[PDB]
Amino acid sequence: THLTSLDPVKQFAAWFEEAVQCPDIGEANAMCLATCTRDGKPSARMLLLKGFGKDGFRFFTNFESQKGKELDSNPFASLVFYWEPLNRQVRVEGPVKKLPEEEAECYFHSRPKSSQIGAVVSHQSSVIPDREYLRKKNEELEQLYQDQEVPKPKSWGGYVLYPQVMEFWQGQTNRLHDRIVFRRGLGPMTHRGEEDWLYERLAP
Amino acid sequence: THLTSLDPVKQFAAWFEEAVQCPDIGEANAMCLATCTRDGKPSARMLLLKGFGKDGFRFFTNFESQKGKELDSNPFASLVFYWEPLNRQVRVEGPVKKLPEEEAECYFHSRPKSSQIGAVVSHQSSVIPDREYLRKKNEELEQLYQDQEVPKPKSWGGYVLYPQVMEFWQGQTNRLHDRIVFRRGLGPMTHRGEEDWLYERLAP
Ligand SMILES: Cc1cc2nc3c(=O)[nH]c(=O)nc-3n(C[C@H](O)[C@H](O)[C@H](O)COP(=O)(O)O)c2cc1C
Ligand SMILES: Cc1cc2nc3c(=O)[nH]c(=O)nc-3n(C[C@H](O)[C@H](O)[C@H](O)COP(=O)(O)O)c2cc1C
Repeated sequence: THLTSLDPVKQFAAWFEEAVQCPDIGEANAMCLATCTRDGKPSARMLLLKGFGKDGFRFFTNFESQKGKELDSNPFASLVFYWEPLNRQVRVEGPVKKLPEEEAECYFHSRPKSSQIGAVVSHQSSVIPDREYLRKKNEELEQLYQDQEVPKPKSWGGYVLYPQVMEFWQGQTNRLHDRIVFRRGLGPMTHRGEEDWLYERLAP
Repeated sequence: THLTSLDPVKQFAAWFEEAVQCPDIGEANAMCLATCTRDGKPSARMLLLKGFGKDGFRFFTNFESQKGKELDSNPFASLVFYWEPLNRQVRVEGPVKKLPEEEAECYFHSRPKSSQIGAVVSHQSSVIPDREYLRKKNEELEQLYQDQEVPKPKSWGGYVLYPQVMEFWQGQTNRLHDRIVFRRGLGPMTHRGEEDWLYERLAP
């Protein structure tokens, strides 16, 4: 194996720490979120991990965006972390729950005022006429919210992905990449991890 | 807009060139491929772009892997290119066609012998007992194929994604990210690109 922990959330923590300390990785928490329609049309985009633990992986967005519409209709997702300078990939699959509105509100107000105003101004993924449109509306909302709290948009909040599958991939120069996959659940190549996790090695 | 071309495949080419010339990007052709089951369970993983043009985006894999099973069942995919040092993202969505077997064979034999043997040895995403298993089988196949052509596995080949949607995202320090989305297909904020493409600007 060559693992730090047989709890894959703690293995993730170990790798995440190493990615944060790597000077050649800009945002260690950048990840690709894949969603799809119930009818099976996939979509995917980058966003930032904003909290993780036993309960899973947290991220925030406008619920009226493509990703929010798909998660609300079809609450299953996949994440990919790719840390090229360390030749490492982490894949996560699992169901998603929307975060309580109180938790989203508290998180929203912990962010810089410019980010809060950014969320108000931008109906994420709606059509706009040009660049200047955005700059102008942002400055008008800056005026509106001088010395005042910015309210969280009704359409803004978070989700938590509860992991059911987690794969750790370490690339190798000889092409025989190390892949260790954890799944929640015995064959001779299948092994018991912590809690209800099982793990096995996969061919690259 | 701030674009090089209103054909989004040529816009992609322009950005791809800039990513290749960036010394802080290791593999400019690394991309995240999102697929899903017909029933709407998404999955996603990194792989390499291996050709692109008017017909679309080409990639190669074992058809018996998760991605191959999903594409064969449900031939729709999404790609994400993320070039952190340039603060750029490209998203592509479209249908997939499997490449002709003759084209796959010719491509397979153009690769280094070690890569060809790697494809034979590794039933991608099947379970294996340990690291040494892989090293040993690789060396045995090296013996078998000394001074001899390696046959392409029946289960190995490629796919081409024909783009229907392409988004170009340029991150900005002020958070008002530039997003220009091209779709194949008139509102006042929707514009004609080349061929059957339309484009518009989206809120970040
Ligand atoms: C590094 C990076 C991080 C991002 N983080 C987020 C985020 O944390 N939340 C978010 O809503 N969008 C984020 N985006 C923007 C998304 O790529 C996307 O433009 C947006 O969320 C709309 O996606 P959708 O239309 O597919 O739902 C990020 C983009 C980049 C490049
Ligand atoms: C940078 C990078 C490039 C990769 N390129 C490929 C590839 O080109 N073809 C491929 O089959 N797997 C590639 N992989 C491995 C995939 O991440 C994955 O392990 C494998 O294809 C099996 O995926 P699946 O089980 O989801 O189908 C790559 C991994 C990394 C980190």
